[PDB]
Amino acid sequence: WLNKIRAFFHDPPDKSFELKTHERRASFILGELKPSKSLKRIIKNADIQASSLQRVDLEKSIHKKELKSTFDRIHNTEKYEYIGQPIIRHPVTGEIKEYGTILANLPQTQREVYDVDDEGKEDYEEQFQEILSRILKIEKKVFDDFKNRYSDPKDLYISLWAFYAEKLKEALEEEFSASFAEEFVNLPAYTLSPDHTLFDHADATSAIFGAEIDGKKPVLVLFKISPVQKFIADARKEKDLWAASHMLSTLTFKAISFIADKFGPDVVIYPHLRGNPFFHAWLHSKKIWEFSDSHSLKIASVPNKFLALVGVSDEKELNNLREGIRNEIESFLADLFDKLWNEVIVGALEHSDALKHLGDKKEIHKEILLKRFTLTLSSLKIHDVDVSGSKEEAYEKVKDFVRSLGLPNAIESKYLQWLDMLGSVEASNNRPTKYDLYSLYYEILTVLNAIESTHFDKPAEPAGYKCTLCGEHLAIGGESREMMENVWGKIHKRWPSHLRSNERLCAVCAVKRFYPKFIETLDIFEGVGKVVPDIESVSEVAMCRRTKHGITWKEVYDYLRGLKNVDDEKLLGKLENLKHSVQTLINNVKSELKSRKVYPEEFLEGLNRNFSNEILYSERLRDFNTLLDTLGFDAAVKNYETMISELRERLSEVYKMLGEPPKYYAILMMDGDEMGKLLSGEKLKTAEHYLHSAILERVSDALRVKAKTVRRLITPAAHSSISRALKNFSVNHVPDVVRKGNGTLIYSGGDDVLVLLPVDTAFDVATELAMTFSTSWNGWEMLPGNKLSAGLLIVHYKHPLYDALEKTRELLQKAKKLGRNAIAVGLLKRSGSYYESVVNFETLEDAKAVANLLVKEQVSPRIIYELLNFADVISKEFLHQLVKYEAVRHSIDKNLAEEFQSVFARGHQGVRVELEGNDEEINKYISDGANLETFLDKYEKAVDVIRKQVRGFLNLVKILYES
Amino acid sequence: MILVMKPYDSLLFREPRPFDVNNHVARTILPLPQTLAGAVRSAIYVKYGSKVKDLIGFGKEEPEFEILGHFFYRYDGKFELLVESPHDVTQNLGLVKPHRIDKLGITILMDSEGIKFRPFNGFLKFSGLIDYLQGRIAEDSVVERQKIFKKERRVGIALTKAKVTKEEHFYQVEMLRFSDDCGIAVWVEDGVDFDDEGILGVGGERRFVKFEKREEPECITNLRSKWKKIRDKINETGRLKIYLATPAILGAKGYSSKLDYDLLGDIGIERVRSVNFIGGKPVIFSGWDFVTRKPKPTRYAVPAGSVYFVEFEGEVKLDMPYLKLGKLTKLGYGLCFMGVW
Repeated sequence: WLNKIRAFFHDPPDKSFELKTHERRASFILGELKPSKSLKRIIKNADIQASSLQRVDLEKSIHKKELKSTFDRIHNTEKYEYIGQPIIRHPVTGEIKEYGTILANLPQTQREVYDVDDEGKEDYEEQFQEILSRILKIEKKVFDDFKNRYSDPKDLYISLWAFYAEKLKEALEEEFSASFAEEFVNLPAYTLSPDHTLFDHADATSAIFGAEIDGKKPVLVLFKISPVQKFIADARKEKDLWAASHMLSTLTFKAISFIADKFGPDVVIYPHLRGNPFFHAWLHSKKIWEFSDSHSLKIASVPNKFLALVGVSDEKELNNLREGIRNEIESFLADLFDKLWNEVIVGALEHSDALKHLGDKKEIHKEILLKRFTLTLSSLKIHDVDVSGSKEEAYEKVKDFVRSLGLPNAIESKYLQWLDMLGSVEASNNRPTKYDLYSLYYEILTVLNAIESTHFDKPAEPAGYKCTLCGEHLAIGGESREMMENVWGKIHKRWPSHLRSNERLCAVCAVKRFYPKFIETLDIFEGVGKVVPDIESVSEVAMCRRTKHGITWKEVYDYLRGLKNVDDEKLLGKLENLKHSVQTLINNVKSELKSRKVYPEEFLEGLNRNFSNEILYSERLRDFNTLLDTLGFDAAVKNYETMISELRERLSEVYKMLGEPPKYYAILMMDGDEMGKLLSGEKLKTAEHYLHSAILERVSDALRVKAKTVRRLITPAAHSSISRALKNFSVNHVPDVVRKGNGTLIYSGGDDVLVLLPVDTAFDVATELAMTFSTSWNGWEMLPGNKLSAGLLIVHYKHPLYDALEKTRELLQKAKKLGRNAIAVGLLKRSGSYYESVVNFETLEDAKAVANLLVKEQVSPRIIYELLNFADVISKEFLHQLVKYEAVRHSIDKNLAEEFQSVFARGHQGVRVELEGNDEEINKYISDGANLETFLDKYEKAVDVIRKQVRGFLNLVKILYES
Repeated sequence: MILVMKPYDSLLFREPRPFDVNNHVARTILPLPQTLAGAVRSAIYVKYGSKVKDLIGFGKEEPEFEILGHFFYRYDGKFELLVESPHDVTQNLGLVKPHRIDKLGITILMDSEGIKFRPFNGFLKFSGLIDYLQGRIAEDSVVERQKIFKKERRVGIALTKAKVTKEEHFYQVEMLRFSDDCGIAVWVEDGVDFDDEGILGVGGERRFVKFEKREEPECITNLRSKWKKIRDKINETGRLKIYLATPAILGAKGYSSKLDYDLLGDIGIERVRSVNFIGGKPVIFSGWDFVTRKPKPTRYAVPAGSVYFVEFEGEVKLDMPYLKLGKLTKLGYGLCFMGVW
């Protein structure tokens, strides 16, 4: 661990200030733990090999002098050549961010060059010296505090890795300013190639050194747990969905935590564990930090697959790692199963003949549960390539190794171009390194992993009665109908708040259902805070939509449940009437239910705040039997009949003002747009977008030409930077954006988002997120700056959850297939009409403009139906004139008709058509931009595309006009 | 012999989801071989009474008469037979072969035009099956799924006494609407006694067909004739390919996809150098035993169209262009053609 610490602190944090005393400053900061000579050499080799794809910049072409771009101008003009002040480029988009605050606080001088034998620079030198000394003092203070806090090398290293950046930022905020600290914590590791911060390079160096220590060969490992989508798909209530997501997240986190504990937290590239709420929870459970975010721990953040780079000695170590991962996961699941069995199965049931008959079937059920999931650990061993001899000889040898494998033409060509550009640097130390092939090693791993996910290897079960949820696993007692029926009735009677009488569960479904009752008792989440959310029915989300007065029905129901107060007092007497009616109905039901003592008394006692929000719906209160069923308790009372009449009259006044409780909601699932393509390098730009400012000018013509064309590949530091950006988007931005939209976030893992929203604010949020995923620099915080594909569904609260999830997944897949970078909006009413359309994100604005025009009654809402009728006989030659005539005829004239026509033209332009044949070419142009008009002009069909474009644009206009 | 089974209307081979009072929805899947096997067994048993109980295998999980497999068919100018599209064919109708790079110690199964590919959904004409087994997939030998059948949806409601909707009496189902002149065809071993014409009720919801017994077509005889050439080519190359035409239960005690070499040894292969299995999602299925009137044990089966790439030392000694695999073979499972890769 001490070696790990030295490797991590191999560079000074202010390395970009004055490179002359970099090593001395780093040694002073390290102090007593300063590395020895051999350790210094090893760490130097690792740092050289870390991001070597851009660490070979020794192009002393301008007057045969090496370039430099540090903040200091005292560097000798003979050996060194000054180029400017450091900046930062985005690791993907290459967006450039300046350094205004630090330059402003920097020693103010007018001499651009301040050579060692120059004039008017002594004051500048003094200011530089004092600034550097103060910064070094702050860094030393922070590091010394961390060293004093912890004693064990491992724990100290872990705590440093977790919180050194934040502690230093907090200390340096008071140094000059908060902006000074914010700009300072993001200094690039190397000024020549500033595609990442210093800390990312430091982490990559630490990981590489850890892998290479003691002669252990490096090897990449990708771990994936499948199947997934089916597991989430089968659910009934929102609590089941949350439980499934949390279960998968904890299952992945078990393996991730085991790997981190075995070697170190930095060995995991993606997901970026730094700042993950589960990571903070594990730190708290490790008795290292007191951090525990209860609200954050609710969300499922850990994705379902993880990548790591570890050093090993032999394949036996790989087998031992597989065994350890499997043992950890299986032990966790087994203890969960035992908790459910002892707490629930033996709880409600007794020593009756059912338990004796069950007996050994518990073993079969447990084995069924344990073997349900498949874990794949695909490992690709790194292959050291001989780079000894001349630089040209080493480059030739590595190229031969690349070509010897045998690969399709495109991959070989792109990697050979990358290798040639890398070797183009004119120096005696341009010998390539193994990690320059990193981008290859990763990609070949991924494909391999997919194959290793095919095999199932499931157990065998006897005949019996299945489970109503899955339908493929034998329930707990299925050999005979009577035992199934009586045991499930008994367990339902014991816990009426979890399942109904007509419900038979397999082991998996039972564990999933009772997960909310076991999670707070789990060793990981104990002492952290609230884990489960409060929303138990999606009708709550439907009622979360803003009303006309602004008092959404969630607050109104909250007062009835006795959980929250109500700000408005216009219908306070109505609130008392509803509360009295609810209390009287609950008390009357409590007398009858307790009379037979069928349901547990605890449920009846908690029914004061556990009354379902469906009672707030007027239609559910048609009859006493309907109200009893809505409450949940099975019907199988003249006074209660009068009570229902009084409650219905009381609720009538409330519904007359704030309206009926909305019964519709939106499900939104967003996925990344095939990040594998960008990781392979098929989406990256040329290396010119990743130089410092204009270094291509101060270099040889051949190197400039090569860097002008060859697309940059990916180094481990760049990969860590991308992963941290993804973490920043997923953790620090999505929950806040959703809370702005008054929605509910279920599972936000990496680039996957799943949310349930009120219909009133969905299309706005779906737009805003699409912007956040495309921003490259949100202030001083990085963001992915990529594209994503969305799927949105609007449904009433009656359809089954499984069908809704399946339909939403299908919509997302269709949007992805049609060309990505789009959203497949879809409305399904209770009747059965399913209006779907795939559109770009900008077209939502055109639809919003048209809907606002219609709601304001500036244009009559009758043009829509005429246009829909005329769509099937509409061509390009007629459509503009027909639309203009119809807008003139069916509006109040003025500029409103022209504005409506223009907005309609734009909206119809922005629609993804789904024809037969060469739809890939047309859809790509449609997502491209203005090329859609030109390509469609020369298109073969050129008519059916228009016929479908207008029909799609009218469909979601109809959807939006509803709300 | 084959049994051309033209359906009168849509059919429903229900998924294993329970038809609970609250869970009143249903979905159809592609027809499993065991359903057709049960239908034929019942059709023979009922006509000839209890005297044929042994032949039908009453009570037992397997009969005595042999059912090879089931293909789809259509009447596009000629009686054409179609099988499932193998998973090794790309959308560009390009084959996929392993390219194991021993330098890096990997066995990547990347295609010939990249390391990423998606399987071609559709059906392969039985006429082109020989060419596919020889690795010469044509361009007109495949058709898509939607040209044969499209799924349709239906709703149903049980009325109360007079005219209103009875409580808990709503359901919605989904069935297979075969196109015109496009039905199923069951392949039965020769020598089993069966009536010529008539009707047969296959699948749930009591739907029937117009089954008619016919002799084998020319395609199967051509494949059988060229099997010797295929076999000697495989022996020369040493790289044998196995393609599955029906789901298989190849797993040992405890279902699994690990193709055990013991079954392979019976075909004449001495030493199996390597096995490269490409497939898809497993198929979970369980039937409804009539004798006990109870659901059968659940079984996981390798999906149809999975391909096994095997390099072997020795000689294939089979005189037939196909080989049975796994258990429940008589019902029509585990039908696998063998070709050269």
